[PDB]
Amino acid sequence: MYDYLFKVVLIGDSGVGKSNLLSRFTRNEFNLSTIGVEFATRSIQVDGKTIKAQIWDTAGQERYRRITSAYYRGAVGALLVYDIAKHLTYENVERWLKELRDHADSNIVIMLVGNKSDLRHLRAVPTDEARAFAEKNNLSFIETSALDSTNVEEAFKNILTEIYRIVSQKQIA
Ligand SMILES: Nc1nc2c(ncn2[C@@H]2O[C@H](COP(=O)(O)OP(=O)(O)O)[C@@H](O)[C@H]2O)c(=O)[nH]1
Ligand SMILES: [Mg+2]
Repeated sequence: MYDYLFKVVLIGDSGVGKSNLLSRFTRNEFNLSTIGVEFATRSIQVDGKTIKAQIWDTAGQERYRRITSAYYRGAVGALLVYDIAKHLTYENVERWLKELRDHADSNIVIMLVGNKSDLRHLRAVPTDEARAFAEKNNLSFIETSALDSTNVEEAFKNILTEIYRIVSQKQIA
């Protein structure tokens, strides 16, 4: 029973916490076997509507750039994740963002997610820097800790709400 079914993909370098964002949001689980791209669904309510989120994650193909255009196909949202404690994963955001815009559809809602906010002492990516990038690129932005749950619920509820608010206003085209 749902009003909308939104495919949202997690993308970002290996080891940034994509899988744990997914497990935290959909199962409230964290892990310190995956045979392919996979998904979990969670229904949320936004504005009196049931939004069924179909949240996709990789099997680690991003270790290679073995991420196919098929993965992005039909995604109306992406959580573009980096690790606040690994600047390279943030440098690589531009590349994923491109890969999105490209292989994904023009109206995709993209939320930039700096994960592992618990790793304060290793912070290599200032919040201001990532926020500024997000703002310039019309991305939403949030920092999460899948470990401590910090902002996980919010990150996904926010992107689903964004997608809902956008799509629900648009007549068929
Ligand atoms: N400290 C900390 N570690 C995390 C967090 N999220 C994920 N990790 C760890 O980072 C590693 C990669 O996590 P994973 O979810 O597999 O990242 P993925 O490769 O992007 O899917 C694992 O050892 C996780 O336990 C977090 O919020 N904080
Ligand atoms: Mg993973």
